[PDB]
Amino acid sequence: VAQGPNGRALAESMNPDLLSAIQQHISIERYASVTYLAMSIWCAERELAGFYQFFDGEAKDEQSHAVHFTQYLIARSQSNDLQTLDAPRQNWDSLASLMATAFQMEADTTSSIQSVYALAERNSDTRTTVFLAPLIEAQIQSEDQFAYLLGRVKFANGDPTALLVIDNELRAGQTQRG
Amino acid sequence: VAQGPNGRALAESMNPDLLSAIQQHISIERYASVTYLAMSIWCAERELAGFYQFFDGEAKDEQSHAVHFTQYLIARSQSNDLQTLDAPRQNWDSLASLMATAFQMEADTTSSIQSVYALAERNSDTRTTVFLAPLIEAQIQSEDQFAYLLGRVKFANGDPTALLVIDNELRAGQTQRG
Amino acid sequence: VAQGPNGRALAESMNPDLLSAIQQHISIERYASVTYLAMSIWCAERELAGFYQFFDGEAKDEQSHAVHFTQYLIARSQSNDLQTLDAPRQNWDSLASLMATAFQMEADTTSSIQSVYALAERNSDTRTTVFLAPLIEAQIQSEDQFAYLLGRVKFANGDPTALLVIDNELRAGQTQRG
Amino acid sequence: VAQGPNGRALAESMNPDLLSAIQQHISIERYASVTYLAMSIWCAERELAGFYQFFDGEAKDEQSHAVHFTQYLIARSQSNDLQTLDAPRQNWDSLASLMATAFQMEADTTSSIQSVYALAERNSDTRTTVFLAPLIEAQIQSEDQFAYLLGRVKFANGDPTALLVIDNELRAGQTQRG
Ligand SMILES: [Cl-]
Ligand SMILES: [Cl-]
Ligand SMILES: [Cl-]
Ligand SMILES: [Cl-]
Ligand SMILES: [Fe+3]
Ligand SMILES: [Fe+3]
Ligand SMILES: [Fe+3]
Ligand SMILES: [Fe+3]
Ligand SMILES: [Fe+3]
Ligand SMILES: [Fe+3]
Ligand SMILES: [Fe+3]
Ligand SMILES: [Fe+3]
Repeated sequence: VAQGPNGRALAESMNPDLLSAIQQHISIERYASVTYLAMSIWCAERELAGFYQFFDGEAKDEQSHAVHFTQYLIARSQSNDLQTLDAPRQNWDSLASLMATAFQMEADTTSSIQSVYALAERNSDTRTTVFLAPLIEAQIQSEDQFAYLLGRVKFANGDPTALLVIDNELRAGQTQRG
Repeated sequence: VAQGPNGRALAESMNPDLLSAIQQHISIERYASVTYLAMSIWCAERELAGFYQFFDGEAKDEQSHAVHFTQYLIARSQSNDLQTLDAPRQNWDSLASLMATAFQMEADTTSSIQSVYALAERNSDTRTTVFLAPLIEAQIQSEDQFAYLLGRVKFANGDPTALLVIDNELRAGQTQRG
Repeated sequence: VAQGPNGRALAESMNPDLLSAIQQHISIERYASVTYLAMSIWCAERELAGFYQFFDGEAKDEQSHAVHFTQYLIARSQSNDLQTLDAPRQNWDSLASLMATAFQMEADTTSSIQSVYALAERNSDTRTTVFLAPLIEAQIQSEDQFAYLLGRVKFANGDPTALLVIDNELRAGQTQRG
Repeated sequence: VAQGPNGRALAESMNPDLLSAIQQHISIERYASVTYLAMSIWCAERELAGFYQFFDGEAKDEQSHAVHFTQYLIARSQSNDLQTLDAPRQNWDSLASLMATAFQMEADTTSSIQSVYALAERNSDTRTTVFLAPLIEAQIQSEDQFAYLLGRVKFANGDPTALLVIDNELRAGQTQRG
């Protein structure tokens, strides 16, 4: 039995380029987490308590997703490399602009997973493509959800009354089409 | 004992014109079903999740109504003839215009039942007039319901804020006067 | 953020050939649904009440599968295009011949999904291949189930007594190997 | 306030021809009851215990239907006239022949109600047409049920094994398509 780079027994070696791609994807999820924290704060500063609660939860969930990837590297006997985390964006001119950034961040998270998937496919690392499939499935639902929240906020057309109604929906947990 | 056209024992023969009228009415209900599916999709595309849920349910209910008619033909030992189904309308300029089409479709469904009823009356097929009576009763309630939804949406006068409030009513199941 | 063809925020563009393939596959599932309805009627006309109940349920389930695909297109910000639906086959000389058509229809449904899968793979649309995987898994179970029902009916060798016994199995919900 | 022929206060006079038609229809239902009793006995004599139990129940139900009509005449302040009851048929060469007689008797019961309905319509006695409508509705279900039992017995094609299986269905209460 051989030992992997993190010292555990090695079931199958992993290409270094794929390892680097997974490590950078963990950074993407960690950055999405702190971005959602920054969004939760922006919303709290404007008394949008439902949006604040929603994004506070999204920040915790994104961190959980990042940790899920760290556990996969442990399972593959690969080293983790927790990286420097950039400061998030913290200023937006409107809730609609913030929700646009949130949607783009969710789509960019999926793009990063897709890139890891394609590299695993090129390397015939089917443990990794199988591992990623349910995460891509979850990303489809998150993209559908964030397109719903963004589109509903844009429908409000900047009317505070409509934005208060949507804020109360989010506080109640009404956060997707259902 | 004689055998009916579908091969079962025949309680009483049915005029071929009335049979054709029932078969075409089944098509009307099947078409209403796919129209409500198209409406549910249009609403989902615009994040009107309550209207989407409402019309998704109406599509299933209209299909159930169609199947109820197929069972009546079986009970009368008559052949069914499931027909080609036209593509539904799929584009509307506004929720108010969609709800107008929905109301007209419900009224047109009743008109079709009324036409079958009148033909059964002319043929003294009292099994069929008796069978249709509770369906007409249900259509009165559906017309009242769709006049309520259409009128409430028109009252909103295209204001997104009012339409979000009504959307949330429908998501909660608040879909008639009560 | 860009807008997709159905107007929602677009996470990732979809090749038009793949969109057309998904739209036509929705038609395949809708056609399977109305075919199972026609089969349920054929069975009811011959007092095969268990087969009638089974196919009545299969018709509703196939429609649900079609709607599941419409929701995926909404999630991808793609337009749906609900198509004209052909009339189903409605005449069979025997239950064995009907079950053969049912099996072939289930296998043909899988073939259609496989074709969409292959096209998504060629386009590196991993959202779609991931989305389709559990549906293919479900199709394996449906093919196993319909091979079981067809084979059990063929084992009966046209004996009414054996067909009544199997009919009662289906009424009781005994519809697969288990 | 006027008094009706049975001595009670009279809400609305009834044409004597319609009264006679209702009184003779009560005889039709009473005769159906004793016919089902005779059928239950024929089945018991051949150890078809499920068919015996089914027809024993049908005899009681048909009597209840007859009494329901006697109550309507009381409600209309009309006299009842309980008539001589013919002896039922008691001999059949086969279960299939008995079930054919049973189906014809059910259809003949509906025909009798239809004839009363048509006469009430000609006399504009809308109390009576309204009273009869749910009874015609129930007759549609009974005709569907007896076409199912007759057709299933004919499918057996005289095989004792198949007839034992159907007999056990009836004992279990499995008496319609469901
Ligand atoms: Cl805004
Ligand atoms: Cl509107
Ligand atoms: Cl067969
Ligand atoms: Cl027989
Ligand atoms: Fe994530
Ligand atoms: Fe995310
Ligand atoms: Fe309807
Ligand atoms: Fe309707
Ligand atoms: Fe399917
Ligand atoms: Fe299928
Ligand atoms: Fe009766
Ligand atoms: Fe009867």
